[PDB]
Amino acid sequence: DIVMTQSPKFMSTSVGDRVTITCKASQDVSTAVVWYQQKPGQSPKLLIYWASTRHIGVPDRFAGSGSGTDYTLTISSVQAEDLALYYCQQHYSPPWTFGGGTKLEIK
Amino acid sequence: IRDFNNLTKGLCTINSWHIYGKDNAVRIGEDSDVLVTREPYVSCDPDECRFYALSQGTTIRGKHSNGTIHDRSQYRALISWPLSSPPTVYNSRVECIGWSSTSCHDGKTRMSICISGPNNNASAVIWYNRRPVTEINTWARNILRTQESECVCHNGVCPVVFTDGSATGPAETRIYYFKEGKILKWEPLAGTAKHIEECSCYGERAEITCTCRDNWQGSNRPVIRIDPVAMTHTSQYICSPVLTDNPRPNDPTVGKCNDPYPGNNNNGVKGFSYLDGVNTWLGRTISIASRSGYEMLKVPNALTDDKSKPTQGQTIVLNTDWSGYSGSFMDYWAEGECYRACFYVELIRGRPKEDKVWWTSNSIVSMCSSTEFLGQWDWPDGAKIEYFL
Amino acid sequence: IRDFNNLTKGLCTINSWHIYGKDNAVRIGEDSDVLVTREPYVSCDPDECRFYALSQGTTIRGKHSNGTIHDRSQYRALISWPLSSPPTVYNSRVECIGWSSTSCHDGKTRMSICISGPNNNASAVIWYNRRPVTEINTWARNILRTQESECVCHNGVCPVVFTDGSATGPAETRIYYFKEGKILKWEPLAGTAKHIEECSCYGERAEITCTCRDNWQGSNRPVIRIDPVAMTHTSQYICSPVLTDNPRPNDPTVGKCNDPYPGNNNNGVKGFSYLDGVNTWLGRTISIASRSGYEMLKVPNALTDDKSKPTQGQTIVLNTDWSGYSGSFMDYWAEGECYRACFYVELIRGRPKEDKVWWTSNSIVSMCSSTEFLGQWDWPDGAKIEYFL
Amino acid sequence: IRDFNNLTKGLCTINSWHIYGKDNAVRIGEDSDVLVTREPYVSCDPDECRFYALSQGTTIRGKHSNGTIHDRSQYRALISWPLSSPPTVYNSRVECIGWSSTSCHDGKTRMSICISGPNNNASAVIWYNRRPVTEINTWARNILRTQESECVCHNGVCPVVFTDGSATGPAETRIYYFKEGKILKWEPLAGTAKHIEECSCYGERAEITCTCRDNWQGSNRPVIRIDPVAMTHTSQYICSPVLTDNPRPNDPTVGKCNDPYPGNNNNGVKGFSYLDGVNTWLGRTISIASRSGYEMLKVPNALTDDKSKPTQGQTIVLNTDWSGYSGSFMDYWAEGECYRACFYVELIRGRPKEDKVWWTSNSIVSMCSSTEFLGQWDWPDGAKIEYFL
Ligand SMILES: *[C@@H]1O[C@H](CO)[C@@H](O[C@@H]2O[C@H](CO)[C@@H](O[C@@H]3O[C@H](CO)[C@@H](O)[C@H](O[C@H]4O[C@H](CO)[C@@H](O)[C@H](O)[C@@H]4O[C@H]4O[C@H](CO)[C@@H](O)[C@H](O)[C@@H]4O[C@H]4O[C@H](CO)[C@@H](O)[C@H](O)[C@@H]4O)[C@@H]3O)[C@H](O)[C@H]2NC(C)=O)[C@H](O)[C@H]1NC(C)=O
Ligand SMILES: *[C@@H]1O[C@H](CO)[C@@H](O[C@@H]2O[C@H](CO)[C@@H](O[C@@H]3O[C@H](CO)[C@@H](O)[C@H](O[C@H]4O[C@H](CO)[C@@H](O)[C@H](O)[C@@H]4O[C@H]4O[C@H](CO)[C@@H](O)[C@H](O)[C@@H]4O[C@H]4O[C@H](CO)[C@@H](O)[C@H](O)[C@@H]4O)[C@@H]3O)[C@H](O)[C@H]2NC(C)=O)[C@H](O)[C@H]1NC(C)=O
Ligand SMILES: *[C@@H]1O[C@H](CO)[C@@H](O[C@@H]2O[C@H](CO)[C@@H](O[C@@H]3O[C@H](CO)[C@@H](O)[C@H](O[C@H]4O[C@H](CO)[C@@H](O)[C@H](O)[C@@H]4O[C@H]4O[C@H](CO)[C@@H](O)[C@H](O)[C@@H]4O[C@H]4O[C@H](CO)[C@@H](O)[C@H](O)[C@@H]4O)[C@@H]3O)[C@H](O)[C@H]2NC(C)=O)[C@H](O)[C@H]1NC(C)=O
Ligand SMILES: *[C@@H]1O[C@H](CO)[C@@H](O)[C@H](O)[C@H]1NC(C)=O
Ligand SMILES: *[C@@H]1O[C@H](CO)[C@@H](O)[C@H](O)[C@H]1NC(C)=O
Ligand SMILES: *[C@@H]1O[C@H](CO)[C@@H](O)[C@H](O)[C@H]1NC(C)=O
Ligand SMILES: *[C@@H]1O[C@H](CO)[C@@H](O)[C@H](O)[C@H]1NC(C)=O
Ligand SMILES: *[C@@H]1O[C@H](CO)[C@@H](O)[C@H](O)[C@H]1NC(C)=O
Ligand SMILES: *[C@@H]1O[C@H](CO)[C@@H](O)[C@H](O)[C@H]1NC(C)=O
Ligand SMILES: [Ca+2]
Ligand SMILES: [Ca+2]
Ligand SMILES: [Ca+2]
Repeated sequence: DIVMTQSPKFMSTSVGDRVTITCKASQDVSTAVVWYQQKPGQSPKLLIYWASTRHIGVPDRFAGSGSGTDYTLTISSVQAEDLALYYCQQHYSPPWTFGGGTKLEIK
Repeated sequence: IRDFNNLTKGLCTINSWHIYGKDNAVRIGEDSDVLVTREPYVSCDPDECRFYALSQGTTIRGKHSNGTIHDRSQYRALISWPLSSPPTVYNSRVECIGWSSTSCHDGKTRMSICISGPNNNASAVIWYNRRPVTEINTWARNILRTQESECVCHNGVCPVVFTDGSATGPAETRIYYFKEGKILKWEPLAGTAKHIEECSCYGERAEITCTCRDNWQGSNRPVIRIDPVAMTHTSQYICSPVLTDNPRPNDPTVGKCNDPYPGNNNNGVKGFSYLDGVNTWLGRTISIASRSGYEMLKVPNALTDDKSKPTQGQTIVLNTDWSGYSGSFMDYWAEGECYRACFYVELIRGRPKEDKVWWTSNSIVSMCSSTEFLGQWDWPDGAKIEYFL
Repeated sequence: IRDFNNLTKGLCTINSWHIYGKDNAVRIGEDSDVLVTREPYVSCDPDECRFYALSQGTTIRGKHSNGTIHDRSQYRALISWPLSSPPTVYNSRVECIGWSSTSCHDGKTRMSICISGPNNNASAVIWYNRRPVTEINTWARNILRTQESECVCHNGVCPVVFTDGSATGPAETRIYYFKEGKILKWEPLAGTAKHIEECSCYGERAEITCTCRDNWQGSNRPVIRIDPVAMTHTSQYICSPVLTDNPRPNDPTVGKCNDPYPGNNNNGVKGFSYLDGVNTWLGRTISIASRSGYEMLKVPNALTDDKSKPTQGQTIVLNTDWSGYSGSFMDYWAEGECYRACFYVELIRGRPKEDKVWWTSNSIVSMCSSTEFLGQWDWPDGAKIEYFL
Repeated sequence: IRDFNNLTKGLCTINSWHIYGKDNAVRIGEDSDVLVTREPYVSCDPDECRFYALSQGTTIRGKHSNGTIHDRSQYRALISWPLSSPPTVYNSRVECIGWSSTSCHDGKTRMSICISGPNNNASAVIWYNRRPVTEINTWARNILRTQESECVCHNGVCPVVFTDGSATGPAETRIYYFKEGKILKWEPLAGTAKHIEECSCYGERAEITCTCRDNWQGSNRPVIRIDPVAMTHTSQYICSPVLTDNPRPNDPTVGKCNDPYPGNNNNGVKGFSYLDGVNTWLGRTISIASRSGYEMLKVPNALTDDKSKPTQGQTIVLNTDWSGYSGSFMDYWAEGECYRACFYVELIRGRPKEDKVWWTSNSIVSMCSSTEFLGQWDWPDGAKIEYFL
């Protein structure tokens, strides 16, 4: 199916800077990428769909970009409370396939 | 009728919608010879209303339906078949060859325009009265496209909106004013609209209103209002926070009358609206990310008010079912004090969300206004992707 | 119209061609009931243009399509179906029974001629107004044949070219002048033309021009120009070095106006040309040895100049795709200052180059002139011989 | 036309026959939806000639075609479809329900008669102008039957021959004279004819001539000549030794004008003849024991001479191919000095000689006269009973 691939898997940035998570698909996914964020010990929250459209109330510092098979999620002014697992997910054809997550550690 | 049509009435009050036509194309085409189509619409002669759509040159069941996700090829043609029959190999009629069209009846006979060719050398030839009258070559060399719903005429003049150039940027939109298949005049897009795609139009009281698609930055829709008598136009966006393109950001509280509403970029769906003061209804997908479901909401003064919110509504396809392109048409030769607003929804089926099959195809639901407040039902395409396996 | 047609206009300027009609017969006939045909053409009534072809009495998919490489049998018939529908069992109309035809509308109704029989006792019966009026028995006992494209009429007189006798030699060609399905007069071929087969004709300004096939020694095509008013004709060959039969030798630098151009012997393909001074366009296969590809070249004064070379051109079917028979037709009852030149290409499919299947059949592409210079695309039959296995 | 037809002309000279229509029903019906029929015929309106036949309520390929050897059931109906189309489920039109029919156009509209019911309580209802006008119950309680080819009218009067009673004996034949679907008068068979079955009729110069079938002792055919103006008739047999029923004894040298020619007993086939002095042609199977082949022989004065032998002839179906029912029709509304004699042959296929399949069905060949002497071909149904296995 479309196989979503995330690497790196652990990332660190200090408070205030940018980090940019990379996610990649196995075939043209035609800008159908969703990004969830799963805060440690909580449920996933939908951050961005169609690669850039932020959902109701996810702050502008979170910005999605991407095209073809390459997508990337950026967070600016990393907050201490931004520590979490970030998953990308294709939403172009069933089954919906998620990337393996990337952990954000705050340096 | 044997005389040109003049848009002398205004809309009728829209207080709910009633079913006008239903295809059932894909459910019947599982055993009969139905053609794979896409980009449907409906258009009325003085004499009859007929369903219109772009065909793909194969039947759903034949092996050549593999690959019909593709938009334009040289086996697409604009066909016509009777209201609520499926588009059969045996009862369809080809109006022209091409992969983008518009067609309308001026009162005496009808204009049909098909566009064709490679993306860098496309042509439009305008058929008037089942004979080719005029042709127009490409002007910006990048997929010359047009309406995908009917054009509207007033005293022989039928404005037609074409776009040539990027879908991800500035493109070259022009309004052409044909009469008897000849070009009277044409002009560039003028107004605050940033990009134009697949306009859905209707006319009343000597003015033609088109609701279109901003594929480059809008989630609110551009409106073009054309004066067929002076042959001029203006463009703006629907002021309402009830955002109606798809995909879209979540509806705000204040909209944007002169600019694209920001959020989804480089995407869209064809859609329509009856914009008539308090009598305004808007159509939109129920889903924000996909072509599923379809509702009609009454949002009074949506065109001009940046705080317009719905006050009545109607569900046409449930969000658990697929929808697709929508557009407007009216029976201008219907008897009576006003015009009955009608619309159609394209119900897309197949690739890419239902990839278990290799075709993309669709069926039609159309509704028309009533002044009664009628009960609502929903209207699913209806086929089971599992019986085609 | 209710009055005889008179060819009172001249051609329009041909500055590129635009698609008029496309069948998609073989791609649709993989799942629907399309009839196996061959030798197509198009012809217009005052009222409608319809596709015309010789049928073989079986559908592509039925087991009886095995063997349709064969040209003439008693299950062939000349049928008619609406412009750009496939020739379906259910929407076709038989004009007569036979294996060679010509048909044309004189303005009041139409003439259709089918030829039939054993190769040594063939007959032609001329149908006027869907009733059999006159018949003609064979005169040289060896496959009486005729046009395979429409005849052209002027004030009720419709010249029709027939050949009876060898295809590998001298044969007996006669020009017949019918009116209301009766024989007014007939004459033997007169001119410098050595052999005549399958003429493609059009008329303008009271003169009928036929471009034909020299099956016995030509690679350049015989032209017959007929005067329907005095009922006389002359024949010559196209002077141009742009050789247009197929198969053909490689184009020379000086052609031959009064003789066959030497090289391929005992073979050919039906083909057409609009011969109008500087406004001259010629059609030909792109391949020299086979029916693949099809281009239209502007070769000014090709008829009279033995050094005429192309000055503009247009690719209609790529050389990587199959073409076949071509011929001319015009909508004489189209409104306007001049006549729009049109043509069709037969796209043959099946045996013998694609022998994996046991049928031979074909589909249609037709184009008509424009004065704009329009972008070109190519137009493949489109089916995959592998889905019929 | 809008006025009653009057048979004001005589026959044209018959000097050979030319093909008028060919079906190819069974070869096309191997892949398309053709209906199983039997007992075909052809009949002309002022407007069009159409093929007519008795249908069996199933398509050749569907499983319900098993058992259609059977003549009469309540799923048979008299249908109509355009000249030379196959009798398709989709282009056929039912004129009435029943298992024996006759139909004809009086000039203003048409009469169609279907007979139905159990063999001991059969009814005929006469449809005039697609509405049921009159009905007639059985009179001898044993399979009321009628023509199986068209009736002929003169000034509104259309004589129709019915037989009720044994097919192996004396039966009750009556000539009915309808006008506008009402019974003007009727009379019993009068003449020297011993039994009457399935008359084939034509009219010229105000007299209607029917050639029929003696199922009980004849091998020569009964002739009934009717005067539609005085509404009287006489019957006799064809005097000629060229015996034309089937099966038949070998042709003698002296025939029998007033009696059955003795030899085969209790069998026959429907057949026709144009009886016009020296201009007389007779049709017959080539085989003496079976429905195979079909030839037309010129036998001058066959009606009156008991030594008439053929002087010219024409082979229509080879003896190595199947034939079947034949009958006459003429286009009475064809323009010109005389009437063109036409006929059809039913080409039966299936059970019982080709029992490998379980259906019986048929196709049509029709020919019409010419004054030219045209070359002859033969005309096979054409299907291979082996592709249906
Ligand atoms: C017999 O039939 C009659 C006639 O049909 C039935 O009566 C009708 O029943 C309808 C359903 O109850 C009713 O429609 C509703 O009317 C209200 C007005 O009071 C209108 O606001 C409703 O529209 C909103 O809600 C629907 C779902 O209920 C949404 O799909 C729609 O988009 C509207 O909500 C969204 O947009 C609004 C404007 O921005 C927001 O305020 C709202 O938060 C919401 O936003 C989210 O969703 C969007 C996508 O869904 C998304 O883009 C956005 O970003 C947010 O996430 C609705 O139209 C009819 O008015 C009523 N008609 C009559 C004549 O009474 C009756 O039920 C039937 N009877 C029986 C017994 O079955
Ligand atoms: C947008 O669309 C427009 C409009 O279509 C495009 O512009 C057009 O582009 C055409 C292709 O470039 C162009 O056609 C050419 O015009 C020239 C005149 O300058 C003409 O000579 C060309 O014809 C020869 O070449 C073609 C292939 O290019 C051959 O197939 C053809 O047979 C001609 O060559 C043969 O015959 C000649 C005469 O004897 C010989 O001189 C020549 O050697 C050659 O002979 C061999 O080949 C024969 C078989 O192929 C064989 O029998 C013989 O024996 C030899 O072996 C060609 O028509 C249009 O004029 C041009 N039109 C316009 C309005 O500009 C444009 O490209 C598109 N734009 C984009 C961006 O895609
Ligand atoms: C180009 O086309 C033209 C036009 O078609 C061709 O010319 C035509 O060619 C026909 C065939 O040669 C020719 O027909 C014959 O005409 C003669 C008159 O001279 C006529 O007698 C012939 O009919 C008898 O023979 C045929 C077979 O040849 C039989 O099937 C038929 O029944 C006739 O014979 C039987 O009945 C006769 C009368 O009783 C008996 O005398 C005879 O013995 C025989 O009886 C037996 O057979 C019966 C069943 O078959 C059975 O019931 C009986 O008991 C006995 O057993 C035949 O019609 C055309 O006249 C001629 N026309 C023209 C205009 O010339 C030409 O060939 C073609 N050219 C080329 C180059 O191919
Ligand atoms: C149509 O409307 C124009 C003005 O919009 C008017 O001048 C013309 O006469 C009208 N014609 C008809 C037939 O209504
Ligand atoms: C069409 O469908 C087949 C399977 O039905 C698939 O394997 C193939 O790649 C598809 N595309 C084409 C051009 O055949
Ligand atoms: C047609 O043309 C002939 C001369 O070519 C002329 O005499 C005749 O009157 C014309 N008739 C019509 C109806 O144009
Ligand atoms: C028809 O096709 C078959 C295979 O489908 C072939 O073997 C046979 O010879 C062909 N010809 C005839 C008359 O069957
Ligand atoms: C038809 O014929 C009858 C006599 O047979 C005659 O009296 C009658 O007036 C004729 N009518 C027409 C319209 O020919
Ligand atoms: C019909 O055909 C089948 C075989 O196809 C045969 O065995 C059966 O007896 C026939 N009759 C009926 C009524 O089924
Ligand atoms: Ca948009
Ligand atoms: Ca040649
Ligand atoms: Ca008998």
